[PDB]
Amino acid sequence: AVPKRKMSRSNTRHRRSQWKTVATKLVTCANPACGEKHLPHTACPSCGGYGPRGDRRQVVEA
Amino acid sequence: PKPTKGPRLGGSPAHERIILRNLASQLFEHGRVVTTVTKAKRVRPLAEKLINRAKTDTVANRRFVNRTITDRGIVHILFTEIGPRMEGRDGGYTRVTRIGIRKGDNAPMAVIEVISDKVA
Amino acid sequence: SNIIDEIDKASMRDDIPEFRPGDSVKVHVKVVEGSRTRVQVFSGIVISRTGGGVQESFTVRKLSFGTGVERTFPLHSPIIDKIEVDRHGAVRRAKLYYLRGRRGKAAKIKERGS
Amino acid sequence: MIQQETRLKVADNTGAKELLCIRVLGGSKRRYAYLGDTIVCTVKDAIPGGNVKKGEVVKAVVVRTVKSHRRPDGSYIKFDENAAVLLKGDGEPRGTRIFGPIARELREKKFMRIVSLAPEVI
Amino acid sequence: ERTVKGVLGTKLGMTQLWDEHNRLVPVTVIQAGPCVVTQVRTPETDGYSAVQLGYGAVKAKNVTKPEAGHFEKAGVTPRRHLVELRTADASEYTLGQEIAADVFSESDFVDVTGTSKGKGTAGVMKRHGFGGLRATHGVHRKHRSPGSIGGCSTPGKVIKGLRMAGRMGVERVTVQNLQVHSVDAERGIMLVRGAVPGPKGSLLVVRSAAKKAA
RNA sequence: GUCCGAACCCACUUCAGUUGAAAAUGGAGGGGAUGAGUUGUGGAUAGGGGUGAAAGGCCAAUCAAACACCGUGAUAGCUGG
RNA sequence: CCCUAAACCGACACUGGUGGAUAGGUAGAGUAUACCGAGGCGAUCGAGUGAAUCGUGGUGAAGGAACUCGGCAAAAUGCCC
RNA sequence: GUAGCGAAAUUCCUUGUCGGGUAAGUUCCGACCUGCACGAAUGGAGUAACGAUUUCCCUACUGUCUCCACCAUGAACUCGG
RNA sequence: CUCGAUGUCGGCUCGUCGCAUCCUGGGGCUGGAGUCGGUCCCAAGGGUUGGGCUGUUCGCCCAUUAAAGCGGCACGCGAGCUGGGUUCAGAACGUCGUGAGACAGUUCGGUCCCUAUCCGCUGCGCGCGGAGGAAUCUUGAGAAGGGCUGUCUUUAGUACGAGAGGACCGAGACGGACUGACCUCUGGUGUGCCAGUUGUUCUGCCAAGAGCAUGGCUGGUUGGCUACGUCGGGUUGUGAUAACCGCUGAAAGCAUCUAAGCGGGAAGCACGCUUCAAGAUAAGGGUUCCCACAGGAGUGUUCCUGGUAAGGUCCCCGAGAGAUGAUCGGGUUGAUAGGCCAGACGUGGACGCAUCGUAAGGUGUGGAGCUGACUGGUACUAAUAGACCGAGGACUUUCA
Ligand SMILES: CON(C)Cc1ccc(O)c2c1C[C@H]1C[C@H]3[C@H](N(C)C)C(O)=C(C(N)=O)C(=O)[C@@]3(O)C(O)=C1C2=O
Ligand SMILES: [Mg+2]
Ligand SMILES: [Mg+2]
Ligand SMILES: [Mg+2]
Ligand SMILES: [Mg+2]
Ligand SMILES: [Mg+2]
Ligand SMILES: [Mg+2]
Ligand SMILES: [Mg+2]
Ligand SMILES: [Mg+2]
Ligand SMILES: [Mg+2]
Ligand SMILES: [Mg+2]
Ligand SMILES: [Mg+2]
Ligand SMILES: [Mg+2]
Ligand SMILES: [Mg+2]
Ligand SMILES: [Mg+2]
Ligand SMILES: [Mg+2]
Ligand SMILES: [Mg+2]
Ligand SMILES: [Mg+2]
Ligand SMILES: [Mg+2]
Ligand SMILES: [Mg+2]
Ligand SMILES: [Mg+2]
Ligand SMILES: [Mg+2]
Ligand SMILES: [Mg+2]
Ligand SMILES: [Mg+2]
Ligand SMILES: [Mg+2]
Ligand SMILES: [Mg+2]
Ligand SMILES: [Mg+2]
Ligand SMILES: [Mg+2]
Ligand SMILES: [Mg+2]
Ligand SMILES: [Mg+2]
Ligand SMILES: [Mg+2]
Ligand SMILES: [Mg+2]
Ligand SMILES: [Mg+2]
Ligand SMILES: [Mg+2]
Ligand SMILES: [Mg+2]
Ligand SMILES: [Mg+2]
Ligand SMILES: [Mg+2]
Ligand SMILES: [Mg+2]
Ligand SMILES: [Mg+2]
Ligand SMILES: [Mg+2]
Ligand SMILES: [Mg+2]
Ligand SMILES: [Mg+2]
Ligand SMILES: [Mg+2]
Ligand SMILES: [Mg+2]
Ligand SMILES: [Mg+2]
Ligand SMILES: [Mg+2]
Ligand SMILES: [Mg+2]
Ligand SMILES: [Mg+2]
Ligand SMILES: [Mg+2]
Ligand SMILES: [Mg+2]
Ligand SMILES: [Mg+2]
Ligand SMILES: [Mg+2]
Ligand SMILES: [Mg+2]
Ligand SMILES: [Mg+2]
Ligand SMILES: [Mg+2]
Ligand SMILES: [Mg+2]
Ligand SMILES: [Mg+2]
Ligand SMILES: [Mg+2]
Ligand SMILES: [Mg+2]
Ligand SMILES: [Mg+2]
Ligand SMILES: [Mg+2]
Ligand SMILES: [Mg+2]
Ligand SMILES: [Mg+2]
Ligand SMILES: [Mg+2]
Ligand SMILES: [Mg+2]
Ligand SMILES: [Mg+2]
Ligand SMILES: [Mg+2]
Ligand SMILES: [Mg+2]
Ligand SMILES: [Mg+2]
Ligand SMILES: [Mg+2]
Ligand SMILES: [Mg+2]
Ligand SMILES: [Mg+2]
Ligand SMILES: [Mg+2]
Ligand SMILES: [Mg+2]
Ligand SMILES: [Mg+2]
Ligand SMILES: [Mg+2]
Ligand SMILES: [Zn+2]
Repeated sequence: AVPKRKMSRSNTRHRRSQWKTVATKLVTCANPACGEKHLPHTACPSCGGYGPRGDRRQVVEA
Repeated sequence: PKPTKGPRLGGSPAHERIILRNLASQLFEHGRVVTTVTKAKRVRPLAEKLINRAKTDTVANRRFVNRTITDRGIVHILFTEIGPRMEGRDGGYTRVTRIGIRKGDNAPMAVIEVISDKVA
Repeated sequence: SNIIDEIDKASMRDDIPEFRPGDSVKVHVKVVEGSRTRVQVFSGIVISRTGGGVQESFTVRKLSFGTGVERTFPLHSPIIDKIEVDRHGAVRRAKLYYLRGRRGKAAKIKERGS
Repeated sequence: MIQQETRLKVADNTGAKELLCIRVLGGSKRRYAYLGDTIVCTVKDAIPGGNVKKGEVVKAVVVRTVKSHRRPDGSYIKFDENAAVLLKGDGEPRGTRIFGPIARELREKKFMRIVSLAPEVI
Repeated sequence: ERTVKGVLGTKLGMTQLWDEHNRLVPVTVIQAGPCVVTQVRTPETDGYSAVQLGYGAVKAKNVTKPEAGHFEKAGVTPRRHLVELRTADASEYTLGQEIAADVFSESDFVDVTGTSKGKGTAGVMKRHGFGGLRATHGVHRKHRSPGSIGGCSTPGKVIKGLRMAGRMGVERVTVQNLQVHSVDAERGIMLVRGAVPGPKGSLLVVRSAAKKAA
């Protein structure tokens, strides 16, 4: 099949506006010495650590 | 252990078997490995089965582990270092932690690593 | 769950002899004949045991009048008066489906401890 | 299960050796015949000395199916060849003898003569 | 308008029994557990007669304040599920009353209602029994096609209600006239002769047979 | 100008492709496979002509008369503007 | 320097076409096929996910051409003595 | 219009008629001749062997079908380019 | 009307509609002993088979069936399939033509593309609204599905009939087809599990194994999915009616089913059964929870910002869910998944050792070893840590 007619501006924009992305949320690193933003349930790219303030564990050597 | 339900890694179940076995071998070789989320979570059960089998050291057990792995050096590592490291552990010999994503293809990446500290 | 199993224990029986596929077995099956009832003996070779609790069942193959007849009995069925073991076979398979296409000397089973 | 074009052997001594199911009696659109079901057959092969000729349309009752048969007590019965027994149009055998084992489902108040002539009712 | 007895339970699975005629009967095992009357609906206040039953084990940290207040007014401990039973004898039910599987006897016919197992997006050949096309004889990439879906310039449209592919399963299904085989109330177990909708662990509503029996 | 069968040459059936991987192919089979075989290099035949185990086939990816340029801004009671 | 090609002929870094030489081991009659050697590659977007559906393979109770224009496709058969 | 052949790759009527095959055969095969409109090197009638030719039948064999189910995969589907 | 293209036969698939009804339901008249019929009134709810021949429609035939209805929808349906027929180029036969060629004569062969924009339709979400914000359970305006039928037994050899023959109205049992759910049973599957085995390469070798050859090929096979499987379903009924049968009864001193009125009367109509359903913007109802925040402008406060309550989402572990969204469960106060331990299922006797045999191998130790989904335990691993959204006494009017 082929598009019979050129789609109107209103309809084209109605469909196109739904092509979008949500913002990445980010969470503050539990390490007091780092305090950076990292993905939830993900090792902090700055400190390379994971876990709560108390039981922190190194994950990435960075 | 349990099969993978969905489509297999590497475009073929035989290749998935090869991938999982090599990935477990590399995990045992290096202690830790960054291997994306799905591969790590699929290799975890096999790796823990192998570690549990290696927790008790007999010639028959070493041959059974060598059925997998197939690198006797890695078999020696598993039966000498990893095995005795888990004398008191009742399972859970490995852990997986997410790292981020790959820029090239947005693969969610994670590191799977054998437990290092002694339970006692 | 184990609730299913404890319910099954009410239906399971206890007087079942121990046997394997490959063993010669006479099953004393109760047959209803209108007002009458009878015990008819089905003698044959156990070719399969599909296990599991009260669902356990076993298949017996008989050669009668040049034709093979296979009967599948639930191991805990109340229609079975009793089970007799004649020979203990020496087989290598859990399911003796290959005996379907064998007759004569090629269809006979070695005895246990031979 | 016996459907149209299924070829069966004969447990009678009428001389017919092989039948071809032309129809399964018991209702429209009915697919299969089981132990004790009546079928319309044609005689594909017959003994030269006999009272039935090849190409004759007859009625038979199915005995000795190969597939399986369940019974209300949860047991199953299975044979190694699809057989049938010809009838005289009133529920009675055409032949005077029955060959091989016969299913118990024939003794559901219906085929008393066949069950009586049966060498073995399993 | 009809008086219905009812109880809530969980599908534990199936097994098999032998009845007194030595017949093998498939039985579904329903943990027809204790249900409590959380709320009674009357024509004066609600406009119809029905009884709301509870049933279910719930964690104290997973029950919210509105639910906790509802159960506190009912005077009972919180339950996971809440299902109503449209009965014309709702009045005879008092708030917080105890209901157990022994509400059904050894040979009552019942109707069992549950949500069927899901199948995802199913094809026409599966969710409607469509006969597709042949496997050979030139069939061109349409072996499981739905065939035609209408006529021509008249009506130049697809009629409403035509059966096509879609998501099948996970829906309210009631299976009727199942004869209860046995009830053991001291542990809340019901053996019902038949197969009931839903996966193991689903919630089931066991009501008196609407059509009484066969 | 035997038989079976790879290479090689072919193109019978089927499926896929059919804005293709490909302006004719791919997968699975299939015919010939010491012969009227197949193939490399160079050469010869040219447009009312060539060549053709002959289908009007082929003659530089559309041949009941190639292509290019010229007569030429051919002509068209026809269609469009 | 490429050269049974990503460098030539195909508009492409194109599942096509392209003449000759060398061409080991085991199973095998074999230059078929399977796994290997000398040697060379991992293929030029990926990561996931049990949807329908299409393509490509696999298996199947009982029946066995009732399919269909037609046994189309598939299955069976298959080698040596 | 002879030999021979004929409802034929030719027969309109036509599913001619009879016979065989099938439970049922507008096709088939053997006959009849009433050859619309056979016929003797545009050869007549036959013919072992040969045929990816056309047609009919038997057997074996099977997802062709009764009646589909399930498995794995390249697309489809979600995310990044 | 369409030639700057409206693709032309039959089958397949999917239906939908009409009734001029094939079956099943009801009723009159019969040239209606019974049994059956044949007429033509009602009636479209459901059902209306599989094959042989032919490209066929048609038609004939075989075997059934309660019956094998007739028609419309571009002689329904080729951006759904089929290409056998038709209607291209090849060739042959007959006939016609001097010939090139022709033939609603025949014969063999013969390319058929499309990634869906709009409406339509099957599903599934996001948003906003439902005059505060929420959580749960609901009513049903309205919508959809479902509606088939046989045989036998009994009434009863009763009624009827000269006999032979053989009922109505009821009662019971067992089926076919269709269909919903489902996996206990049976069957199938099986890229997991166990086992055997061929060729070959490898782990130095023995021993024990690994890779590849379709999972190399075979024998099995739990879970899941499924039908060929097992459970259930159609109904028992209610109301108003069709044809029709009536009651009372005039106009018309009688009569008349009708003019006043009342009653019977079908699988059809509407309910009964099942399912969806308040976007039913008419946005419903019950029960429960949270609460009169803060700061600005302001012009009756208005309205815009900001932090919250009840509550919810994101994220993570999952499956009873699933294309993706969604749905449901769990998230340390925790059994959600994996692992671990035990069991069951499955396979069928591991390695090692002993012993027997020249050897291939046999026996024992030992229902061994291995082992997924199923079951029960167990925090060993990961469900860290955190963010974000979300009312304000909630517009106005009148009542009480
Ligand atoms: C059996 O009747 N059916 C319905 C017809 C038909 C059926 C199958 C086919 O395969 C073809 C045809 C028509 C012809 C038309 C031819 C024509 N030409 C010969 C003049 C033409 O004009 C063109 C063109 N390029 O325009 C073509 O295509 C053409 O050559 C060709 O190939 C054709 C086919 O393929
Ligand atoms: Mg729009
Ligand atoms: Mg699976
Ligand atoms: Mg991929
Ligand atoms: Mg492989
Ligand atoms: Mg077992
Ligand atoms: Mg099909
Ligand atoms: Mg195909
Ligand atoms: Mg329109
Ligand atoms: Mg030759
Ligand atoms: Mg070449
Ligand atoms: Mg060709
Ligand atoms: Mg094609
Ligand atoms: Mg040859
Ligand atoms: Mg030259
Ligand atoms: Mg020509
Ligand atoms: Mg050319
Ligand atoms: Mg010219
Ligand atoms: Mg001039
Ligand atoms: Mg001009
Ligand atoms: Mg014009
Ligand atoms: Mg090279
Ligand atoms: Mg190339
Ligand atoms: Mg190039
Ligand atoms: Mg050799
Ligand atoms: Mg090779
Ligand atoms: Mg090398
Ligand atoms: Mg190279
Ligand atoms: Mg490239
Ligand atoms: Mg997916
Ligand atoms: Mg196959
Ligand atoms: Mg199998
Ligand atoms: Mg089969
Ligand atoms: Mg078979
Ligand atoms: Mg056969
Ligand atoms: Mg046919
Ligand atoms: Mg047909
Ligand atoms: Mg073929
Ligand atoms: Mg083959
Ligand atoms: Mg003829
Ligand atoms: Mg003719
Ligand atoms: Mg004839
Ligand atoms: Mg002459
Ligand atoms: Mg001449
Ligand atoms: Mg001539
Ligand atoms: Mg000649
Ligand atoms: Mg000749
Ligand atoms: Mg000849
Ligand atoms: Mg040829
Ligand atoms: Mg045949
Ligand atoms: Mg893909
Ligand atoms: Mg993309
Ligand atoms: Mg146009
Ligand atoms: Mg009418
Ligand atoms: Mg109809
Ligand atoms: Mg209607
Ligand atoms: Mg006709
Ligand atoms: Mg119609
Ligand atoms: Mg048409
Ligand atoms: Mg169309
Ligand atoms: Mg054609
Ligand atoms: Mg055509
Ligand atoms: Mg001739
Ligand atoms: Mg002439
Ligand atoms: Mg043709
Ligand atoms: Mg499409
Ligand atoms: Mg309603
Ligand atoms: Mg509406
Ligand atoms: Mg099970
Ligand atoms: Mg099985
Ligand atoms: Mg290798
Ligand atoms: Mg093979
Ligand atoms: Mg299973
Ligand atoms: Mg009167
Ligand atoms: Mg009157
Ligand atoms: Mg041993
Ligand atoms: Zn940090």
